[PDB]
Amino acid sequence: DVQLQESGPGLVKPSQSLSLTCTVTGYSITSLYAWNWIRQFPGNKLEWMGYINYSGYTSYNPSLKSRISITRDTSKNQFFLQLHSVTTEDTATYSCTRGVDYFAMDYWGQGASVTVSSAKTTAPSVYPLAPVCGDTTGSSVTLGCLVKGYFPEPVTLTWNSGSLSSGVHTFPALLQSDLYTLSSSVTVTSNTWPSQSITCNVAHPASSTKVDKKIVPRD
Amino acid sequence: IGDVMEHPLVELGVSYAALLSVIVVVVECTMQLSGEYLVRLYLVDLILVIILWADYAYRAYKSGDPAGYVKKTLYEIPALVPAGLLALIEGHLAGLGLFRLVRLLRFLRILLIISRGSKFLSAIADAADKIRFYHLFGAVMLTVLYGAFAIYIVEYPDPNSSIKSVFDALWWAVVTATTVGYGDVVPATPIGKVIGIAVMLTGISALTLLIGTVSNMFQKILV
Amino acid sequence: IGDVMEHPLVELGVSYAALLSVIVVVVECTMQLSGEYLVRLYLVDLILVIILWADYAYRAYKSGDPAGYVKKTLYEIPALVPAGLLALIEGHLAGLGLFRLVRLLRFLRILLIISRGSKFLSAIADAADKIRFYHLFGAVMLTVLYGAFAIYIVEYPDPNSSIKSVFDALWWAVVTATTVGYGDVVPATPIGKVIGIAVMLTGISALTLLIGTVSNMFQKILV
Amino acid sequence: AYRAYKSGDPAGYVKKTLYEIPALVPAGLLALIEGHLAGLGLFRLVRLLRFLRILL
Amino acid sequence: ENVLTQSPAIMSPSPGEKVTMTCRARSSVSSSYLHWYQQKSGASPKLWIYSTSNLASGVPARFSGSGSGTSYSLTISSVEAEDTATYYCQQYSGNPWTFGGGTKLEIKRADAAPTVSIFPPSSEQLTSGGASVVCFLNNFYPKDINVKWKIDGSERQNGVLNSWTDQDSKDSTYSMSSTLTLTKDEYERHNSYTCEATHKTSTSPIVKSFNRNEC
Repeated sequence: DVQLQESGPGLVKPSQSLSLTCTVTGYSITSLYAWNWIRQFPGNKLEWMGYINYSGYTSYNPSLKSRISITRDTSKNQFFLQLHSVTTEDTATYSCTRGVDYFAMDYWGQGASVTVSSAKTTAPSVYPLAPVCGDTTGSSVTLGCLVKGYFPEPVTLTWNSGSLSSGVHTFPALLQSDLYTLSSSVTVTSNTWPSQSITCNVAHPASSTKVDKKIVPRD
Repeated sequence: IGDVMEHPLVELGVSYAALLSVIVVVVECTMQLSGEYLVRLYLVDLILVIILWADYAYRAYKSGDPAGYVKKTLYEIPALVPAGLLALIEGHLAGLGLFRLVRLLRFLRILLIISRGSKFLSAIADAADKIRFYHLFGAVMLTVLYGAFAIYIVEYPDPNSSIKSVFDALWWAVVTATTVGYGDVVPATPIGKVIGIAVMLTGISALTLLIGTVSNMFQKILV
Repeated sequence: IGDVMEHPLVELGVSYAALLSVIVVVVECTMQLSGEYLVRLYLVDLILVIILWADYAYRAYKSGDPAGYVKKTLYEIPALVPAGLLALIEGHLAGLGLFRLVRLLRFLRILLIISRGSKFLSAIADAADKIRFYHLFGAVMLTVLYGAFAIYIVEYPDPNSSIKSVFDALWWAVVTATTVGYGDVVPATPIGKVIGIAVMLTGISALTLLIGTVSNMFQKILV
Repeated sequence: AYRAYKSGDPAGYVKKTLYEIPALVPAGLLALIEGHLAGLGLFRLVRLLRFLRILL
Repeated sequence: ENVLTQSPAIMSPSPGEKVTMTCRARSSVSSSYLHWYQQKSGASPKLWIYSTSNLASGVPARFSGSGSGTSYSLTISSVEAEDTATYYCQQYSGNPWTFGGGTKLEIKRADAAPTVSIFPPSSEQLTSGGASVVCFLNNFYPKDINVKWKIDGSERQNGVLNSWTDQDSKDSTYSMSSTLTLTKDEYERHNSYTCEATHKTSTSPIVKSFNRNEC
């Protein structure tokens, strides 16, 4: 019945302050419990960074102690994370959780990816992968969306804004040089399409790119 | 325009929108600076602290007894000590992620507070309604400062700008914000003035609440 | 801070809290001085008396007849004399610890007062609601004075501070409090200014009620 | 424009905007469509869209 | 840094089977400060068990947790597809909180071949001046599979990007896409493009294909 939301730059240049703003809703950060920042490394390691509680007293993690600074804005019900001079290693997925009794974290935010790099943030092009010209394998029909050449991660992709999620497979973005590529397949019923319309909705925050591309069959 | 449209009211009406726009920006970014809920929310709530500690200490030296003043206080105000202990206990419960208990104490506090009081809630309120003034005092004197600072930047250089000291720039800002405008310290830089209009626009409007409040406090000590 | 935390906004934000704090003290102790319910409650309610006696006397010399003015008064205002006698009688009852009777007379007064009146309670009210203005006038002009006095202390010494006379210091205080700020009399002592901000903060906010009230009296003689 | 130069990215600032504020674009299109209906003295339909707008 | 160690590192249980995990700490931890989270592929962790044995919210009773001191254990009375994930324990003793290395857990499924689908470049892209041929290999098991691109009968390695979805929750299978990307020129110079999905399921591979000359 509650939710926190990470938000901020998805990319930061080596030795520059990484910043984040978690805005919680459905509860007050000044009523109780501790609100902390948890980052997850590429190896999928989980490292607690530190917190700030209802009373506003901060507890950081020793390792980050000289760089980290958790603060908050009681007014808007949101606390933030600040990391001085990040490095290639600080690239991870930062997220905010709510520490409860005995510090069990019950509410985790969406999780926010943050890449540290000199590479320039680039926008993706997305194409409609509409089936071959006569691939009647059966009563099933598969279509796809190819999103390529973007930086940094992540990109968001849904089908029909989401009113379509059964028979969908969205492959992990793969990194080439300093550009990512990602695709997604979605299987409907021969009768389901092309009768009713199906659309690929991709969005790449960093490049401020949002595009909904309709999958029409062609010639 | 009732004469084949006037030329003058063409190349000027858009030349003024080019001047106001400056101010509107300067103004706009000043309401942002002092609006930063992270930057300003700590700078103020801090300047406030240094106001009390640096105050209380003085009301303490005027007594010869330094700590003497301290005891006299913990004494005349009994609750100030059992409260501190609750704070320490709540905090040690908190530090241990023992929020369930913290839930308790915080409530077992309200009770303990209501009981020992009835003319007490007044002393707590009149005290809270007091730090709030000290808060405002900051926020305002803070926006004033900017203006002062800003006038410094674009005035410090020019020959005999009157605005030499950084303090001198504050004097101007304050005298201006209050609408007293002594005049002993005016910009002198055509650009410093463009800014002066914003410091005025801001500093006055801001200083107003202050005086407005400082003026309500007075209609109470005179009644 | 979004850049490995800024150095400038460190050693200055605490340097300003060291300046405001001064004012806050000066201000704080001025709201105490004029707040002393023993010191100020008599100095004002007295300055008030000397305002009337020294006024009435003048409205009395402008008539050639000194006592002539006195009779004309005891005459146009009949109640002023039977009242005085009641005051004397109540007081002789009081002086004798005969408060039971005093209880009486005080009540036998209210009656006697209601009766002889209906457009009378207006003349008594409009009179009371009148001395109240005279009270405020003091309280304010009094806080003004302090500022003036205070500016004197830290300004009288320095070479050609403009603030020579003690009166000259009042001129400054008044002109400032009204926000008119002629400027012919500015501090000149860096410290005298630190104080000026408080005299301004106070004097204006205080002078405001005055004008505010003096401005309500006017919207009545013009209606 | 100024809050846009302080970002180095001129148009960069523009997209970031059309993005953070989604409604700003479907609104513009409605404006254009209402206006082309208007320009044609097709006010009956304009009546509609304007209302089908309030709902939306 | 009271480090927690989890075991095993990977775990491949089968639908219906029982199974246990382990989390051991350098120092001792208070049983009430030990928690487990269940991180499903591409989502943030969910509190699964707090204070050693107390099941968090929506967690089914197929789960359970117990232990104390410097050794705790998370147990599933019976695994089920929806169980594919990684479990991390969390402790609070010293100043720094700490998580285990997690324990992946993939369910074993009935070997089932892929369902290949191939897509030519999109009229949109070709115009933009490029040509990627996407070939999806969906819902198959096991993970280990291999695609081989053949342009005009000749194998191509030059410029092929592969991506794998982690194990599927519904059916516990995997999927995969491989995109051959030629320039618009090289593309309109060859005629047949085909991807061959070789896999454990069969001796000969499944194969989809198309010739640039469409209807």
